[PDB]
Amino acid sequence: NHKKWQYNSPLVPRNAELGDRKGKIHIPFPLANVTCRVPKARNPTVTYGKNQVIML
Amino acid sequence: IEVEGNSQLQISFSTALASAEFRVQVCSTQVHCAAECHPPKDHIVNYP
Repeated sequence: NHKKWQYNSPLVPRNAELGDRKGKIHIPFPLANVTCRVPKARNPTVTYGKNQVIML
Repeated sequence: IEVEGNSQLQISFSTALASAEFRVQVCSTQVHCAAECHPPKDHIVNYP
C-alpha cells in the first residue's frame, strides 16, 4: 500500500526498497514549564552559652 | 532630636553589658547615663 506514512517505529521493519527516506510531523502535548500549587513548614526554641547556641 | 529649652528627650539604646555606664553627646555637651540592664534570654545575641 505504497500510499501512506507511519511512525519510524523500532517495532516495525524499515522499507527495503527506499533508503534513509523520512518525513517529520508535529505532535500534541509538548513538555512546558508551569506552576504547581502546594504547601510549607515551621520552627523551634533556644538556649545560650559562651560562643555556643543550643537548639531543641 | 529637636531641642526647645528647659525640657527632656527620650532615646533608645542597645548594649550587651549588665552594668552599662555610658556618655551621651547631645549637640556639643556630654551627659553620663547609669544603667542596670537585665537579661533577655541568655548570652548570644540575634542582631549585629
